[PDB]
Amino acid sequence: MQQLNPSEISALIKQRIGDLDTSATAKNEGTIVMVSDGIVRIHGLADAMYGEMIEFDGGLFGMALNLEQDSVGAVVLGNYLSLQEGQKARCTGRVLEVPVGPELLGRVVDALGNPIDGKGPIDAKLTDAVEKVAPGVIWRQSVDQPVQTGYKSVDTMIPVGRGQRELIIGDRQTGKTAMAIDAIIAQKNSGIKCVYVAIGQKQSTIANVVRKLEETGAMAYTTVVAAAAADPAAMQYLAPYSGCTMGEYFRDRGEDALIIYDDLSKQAVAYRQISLLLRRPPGREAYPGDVFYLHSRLLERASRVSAEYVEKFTNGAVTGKTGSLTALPIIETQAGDVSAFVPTNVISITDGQIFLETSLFNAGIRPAVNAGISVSRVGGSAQTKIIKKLSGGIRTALAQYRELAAFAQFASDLDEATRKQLEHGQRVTELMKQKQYAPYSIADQAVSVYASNEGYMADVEVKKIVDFDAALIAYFRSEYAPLMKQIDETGDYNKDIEAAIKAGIESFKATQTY
Amino acid sequence: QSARMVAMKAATDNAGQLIKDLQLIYNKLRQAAITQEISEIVGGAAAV
Amino acid sequence: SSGRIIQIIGAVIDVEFERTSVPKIYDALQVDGTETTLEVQQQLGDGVVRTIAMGSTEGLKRGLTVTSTNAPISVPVGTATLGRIMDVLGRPIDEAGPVATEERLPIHRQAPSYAEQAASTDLLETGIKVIDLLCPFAKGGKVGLFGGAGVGKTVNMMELINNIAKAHSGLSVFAGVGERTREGNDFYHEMKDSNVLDKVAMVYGQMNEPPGNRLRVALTGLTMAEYFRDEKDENGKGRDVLLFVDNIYRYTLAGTEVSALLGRMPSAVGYQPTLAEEMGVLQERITSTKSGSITSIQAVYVPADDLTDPSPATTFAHLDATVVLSRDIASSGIYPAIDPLDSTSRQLDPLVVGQEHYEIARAVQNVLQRYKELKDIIAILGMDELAEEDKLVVYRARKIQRFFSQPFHVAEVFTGAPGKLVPLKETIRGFKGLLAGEYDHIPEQAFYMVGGIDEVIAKAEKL
Amino acid sequence: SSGRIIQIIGAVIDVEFERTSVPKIYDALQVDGTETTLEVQQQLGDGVVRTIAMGSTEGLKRGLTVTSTNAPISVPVGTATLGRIMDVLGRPIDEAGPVATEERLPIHRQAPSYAEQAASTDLLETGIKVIDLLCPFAKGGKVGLFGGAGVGKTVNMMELINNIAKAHSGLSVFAGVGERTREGNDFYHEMKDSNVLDKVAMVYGQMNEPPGNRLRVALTGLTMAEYFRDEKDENGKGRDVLLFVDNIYRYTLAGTEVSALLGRMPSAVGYQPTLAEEMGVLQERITSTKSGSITSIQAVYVPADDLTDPSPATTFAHLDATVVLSRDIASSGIYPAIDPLDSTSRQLDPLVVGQEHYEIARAVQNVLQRYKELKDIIAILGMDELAEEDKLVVYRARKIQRFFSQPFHVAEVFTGAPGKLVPLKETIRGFKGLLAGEYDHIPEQAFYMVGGIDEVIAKAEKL
Ligand SMILES: Nc1ncnc2c1ncn2[C@@H]1O[C@H](COP(=O)(O)OP(=O)(O)OP(=O)(O)O)[C@@H](O)[C@H]1O
Ligand SMILES: Nc1ncnc2c1ncn2[C@@H]1O[C@H](COP(=O)(O)OP(=O)(O)O)[C@@H](O)[C@H]1O
Ligand SMILES: [Mg+2]
Ligand SMILES: [Mg+2]
Repeated sequence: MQQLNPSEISALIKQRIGDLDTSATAKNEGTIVMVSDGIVRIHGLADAMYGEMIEFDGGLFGMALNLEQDSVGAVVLGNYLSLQEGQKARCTGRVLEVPVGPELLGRVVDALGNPIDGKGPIDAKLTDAVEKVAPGVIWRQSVDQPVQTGYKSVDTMIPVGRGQRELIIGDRQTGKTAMAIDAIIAQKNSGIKCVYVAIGQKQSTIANVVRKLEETGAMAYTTVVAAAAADPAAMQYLAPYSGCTMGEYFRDRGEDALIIYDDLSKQAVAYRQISLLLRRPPGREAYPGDVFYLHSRLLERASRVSAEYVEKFTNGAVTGKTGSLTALPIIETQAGDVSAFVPTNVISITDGQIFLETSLFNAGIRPAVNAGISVSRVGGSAQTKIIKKLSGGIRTALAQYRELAAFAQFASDLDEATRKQLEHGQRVTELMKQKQYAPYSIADQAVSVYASNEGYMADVEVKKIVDFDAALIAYFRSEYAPLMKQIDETGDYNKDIEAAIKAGIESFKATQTY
Repeated sequence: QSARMVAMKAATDNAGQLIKDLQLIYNKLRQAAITQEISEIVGGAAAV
Repeated sequence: SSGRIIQIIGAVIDVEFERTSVPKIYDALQVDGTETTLEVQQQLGDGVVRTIAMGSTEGLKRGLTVTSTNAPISVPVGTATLGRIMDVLGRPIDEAGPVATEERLPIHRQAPSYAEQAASTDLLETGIKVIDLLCPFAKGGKVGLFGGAGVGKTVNMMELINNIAKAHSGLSVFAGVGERTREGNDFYHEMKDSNVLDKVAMVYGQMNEPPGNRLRVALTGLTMAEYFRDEKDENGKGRDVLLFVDNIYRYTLAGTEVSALLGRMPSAVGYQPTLAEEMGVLQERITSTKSGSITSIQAVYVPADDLTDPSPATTFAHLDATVVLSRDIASSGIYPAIDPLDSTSRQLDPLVVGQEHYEIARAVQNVLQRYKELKDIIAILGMDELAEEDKLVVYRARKIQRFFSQPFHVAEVFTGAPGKLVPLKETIRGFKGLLAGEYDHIPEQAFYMVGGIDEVIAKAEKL
Repeated sequence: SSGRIIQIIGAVIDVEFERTSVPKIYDALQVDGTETTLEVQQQLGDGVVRTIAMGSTEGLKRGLTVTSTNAPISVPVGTATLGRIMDVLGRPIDEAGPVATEERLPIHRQAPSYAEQAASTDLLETGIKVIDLLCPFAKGGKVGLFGGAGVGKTVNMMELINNIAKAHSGLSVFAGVGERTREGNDFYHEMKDSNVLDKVAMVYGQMNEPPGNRLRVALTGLTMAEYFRDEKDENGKGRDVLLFVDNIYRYTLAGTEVSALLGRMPSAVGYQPTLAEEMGVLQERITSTKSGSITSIQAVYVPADDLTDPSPATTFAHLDATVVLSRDIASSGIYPAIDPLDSTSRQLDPLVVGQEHYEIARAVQNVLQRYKELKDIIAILGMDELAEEDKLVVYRARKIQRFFSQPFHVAEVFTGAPGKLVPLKETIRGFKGLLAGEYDHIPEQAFYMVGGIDEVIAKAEKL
């Protein structure tokens, strides 16, 4: 038997008894029916769109997503606590448009672009609808333009380039935000754009992050949106799309940009809660199955595109450049159970992933990337010639180390080539740690790993090899500053390069005797 | 020879006690999982 | 205007209202027969809405009349609430007369703005080796005791209150949430033995209370503290605020209790879907701002002793100071039983903690990590069939564990041994000396249930 | 006549109609306002029908006019399709201008009858030593390409299509089934470099199109290939056409998502309850007949690396061969990265491949598993204390693993990118000679990055 509808109020019934005309004033405005938990049911306004913005008698705004036979379910955007039934609402004939433009470098605002810094109203001249489709494959370009993270393994074992898709996943307090902002640190000289999305956290976290950015001065080319935990799940559900819109603004101007997320998992949980309130069918883990589609359709916005699309967007105003934009989603592990539904879905999407291990960070490693499993399907095609060349030796060294590690519990029974592999691999395991807020130049890790391949670490105690490296760096800084200038300038590799490097390596040993 | 036999006997004992541990673990984990999908099913059927 | 009862299920009520008069979502609704009161939660519409009751659900029939106050739950506030014992309604239970002040404040409020947070950068020495070593504190931070049922969540709090209370001077508040009455009364009398009894205020919402009462219990005390922080001293600001949470898990549990009756759906386990947002709302009104400093301690019961439960997981996203207990450590008889590893602190900064502190701590955790790893093989194989350095590290770590074992000033109740307060300097020097191996010739018993390193020397030479 | 929107829920569309005339399932439904289109799912009585939208949801209000077609979707097929990339609607999306032919056919059709099936089984081969040795196929087969985490499988499929194109006009088309875009873009680029478009057409499921679109691109390509093979040319003869799927698992997941919103309970595990029916419909629609051969390759990624969920089992219920890879062996400087121990072909029989080929494969696998069982003693004791017994086996296994190297004609460029495709006769002769130990006196590097025994011997003369 059918049950009650959210349309059976005797007021409405008596109205129908009176008349059967004047349909909701031609559906120009509805009337409040059911109110609970930021979700409101309304009678009328059948003209409105799914995804059409709605005004309210409280002068507020909201988004209905359910067009029933006779009722409509809507969500609040701000605080719904000031509402009561009997009120009305109107369709705006529009969908969310958020201000767009490079007027926010060093500016943080709300999910609706509202000044939270308290530094006056944000100047704005351009807005874009938050929901946008991804461009056409006809408009893409192969990705080979490098990206730097300043990390030993990462910038070597996991190539990152402009426009890719890469996940970092781990448990709490592992360096999730440490790496992301570190990349933001890494852009200080790269001279590109980057934006951060807050996702359902405590404001204090945001404030500290911002303060560290200003300490670095990184919040001078930077914009961040805030979605605190106490915020309505609507904003906490929408904001990332707004951030992607921000980035696409610049990508459509053909500049390099980055967007960074903070555990879209929280966002997914919020969305599941919301969609549940829609009385929509709950699937596995109560999520509606569409969640994969919802995420994916958001994530594919990132890409590197053809210059053709660039000029067609500019109407041919600019053509010498090509649009690209990269991103890093973030997912938390639950006891590292990779088989978990949501992250599993995520993996099916990205160009690669990065794993961290707690038993590494507690071991003093930060970040303690699990190199055993983390990969970059893109490959070194976006890595410089020199680093890509040096990569393979380290790659196979670590491969050997992890391979023979099964019997590493006792090095007393093996042959001696095994001991040599053991020592070399453990030394390569060394030189991998890295302090936070330290933007390692490509020259830095390059010479470090080269000396590693040259046995120049195979002759010094592993306990001190960190100091070895730091010295090596500073030594070179004093002497070979033009050399590293050239190194971080070019990214290529030559033989005079190697000779001077090796000569420089000899000099440090001769000059200082590590 | 004697001490090797003793040590290997001890290894056997350790393996046996762990074996008991693993049967109990498997039983509880299987129960919990089964109950879990049952919960999912009963939640789903309530929809339509 | 007034309403009438139309259905009764469990502890949730629904009422009919005149089309003219539909009270806002949060209002007090007086039972026109009894003292029982109601809060609105859902606008069920068509002149009918849903509510819960505070107090007994009995003596209640359908059609009975209820008024509205046209005012949400706004409770008495001010220093005239100190040294008193209130209900969930903020009304005296100590029978020390009605409260004096007339100021009221609604229990509900939005969170403070981003432009108002504060940099809690003030440390604290407590006297417990594991805590002051591993978890440096920020005066104004959130301190949660992750622990199971019977791990010592209450004890760890009582001793801290002792130490914290005696080391502090100023405001403080306590709010019993869904706990054993006996322990609460005992604490009250103990406080009465002290004199900051005056300095503090009591309110108990206990497990016996109906879940409707059990839900909006924290709101009272948290609002109290928020006021007192915003209550500025003349020619000054608010004072240092001592806050103490007692199993917010109870509040979560009540939210679970009510959700199904609320017409709500069942989370992935059965919780209310809204649990995350309500927890965040709760937490966000808890912060030291530009105005005043608020120091909060959280009792964190852990259901079935599981971390992967949704609620603890969400909880970590809220706690700068994380302290976790274990059952196996208590199974070893070590009191306290805090795990070194997972309990962490964002105050653990070399630019903050001092270099030696940082590095000593890191080395300690490293040693423990290897020991835990090798536990498997040493269970399988003979301890003797191992590398000598391995065995050395094993003994080192075991003596470390023992050196953590400390008597507490209130713990002598179940033991008799006098509790200790160990200055951090002694801790650091002793742990460094152990890590130096200055004591590898020393029996491990010499470190059990002790305080400082000199106590270890005395015990060993005694032994 | 025409219908009007009555309910919109996510991807679920509901439209009223006159009971005099109601469109039947799978027929096309033209939105009268936009070019978005719909198909029929469930006839809900009284002119009511539940439907799904082929294109974006935006722009659609209830009571909006929509026209019917009284016919399913007929998309164009023919020689004009080559080098054309078009939507699921068969409309050019590659900016290659309008299509040329009008030969369009309804997507949905029946299952092939038992009698009309091809009654034999002819060997399908690649020319690649590792594959044909370990996973030979039958003309009309279906092979799963598992995982992919060390190098691009796309390189391998491009190698295969090189084999096919340089081999015959037996056509072949890949369909983007949940493809991440960069694959398709770059792929296309090397395709037009090879200029193979004159043998392929293209469609993308882009994870962004409505789930129905990404669900029915499979049927789209299926029908296209069905005709093209069944298009008998100049001989009353059809070609041998191969199709490629980005991931059937994407199709499965899409259907799983869509099933629930139809008011249908999910599978026991939560998948679509109708996975088997539609899946097998696809499979039997993938079959060689007396009119040419239908074969397909399907790049499958096992979810969570568990083979116990229904989807991989269903694949096995159709997987003619299973090809798995390893990142480690790819890192071993090995082009194929093929699992020689856990990748199998059902057609691996001393009859279908001949007894000698079968037994040579047996011998190779025995040498390899003997080596792996040796690895423990190799690591523990070393290489010396083990006598020369099985040491020749170790040499054979290593030189076989290196012998596995085929320089790919597209291989990331290390050996000039040549196509080896050495005849199986030479391959088996060389492999059996190696198993015998004839060249057990020749370093494994002689077998590395080389094909035939001529290549191995010339390399040995070089090194
Ligand atoms: N390279 C590093 N060296 C030392 N400490 C580091 C390094 N990288 C990150 N950290 C520390 O890790 C600590 C915790 O990680 P962080 O707060 O930066 O982000 P997270 O991994 O997302 O964890 P959460 O948000 O749950 O607190 C930080 O206080 C930071 O100082
Ligand atoms: N500091 C301590 N040292 C040793 N034993 C203790 C200590 N504290 C408590 N115990 C014992 O452990 C029991 C549990 O302590 P309690 O804090 O009350 O647990 P719960 O988390 O359930 O509230 C106490 O009743 C006491 O008997
Ligand atoms: Mg973080
Ligand atoms: Mg307790």
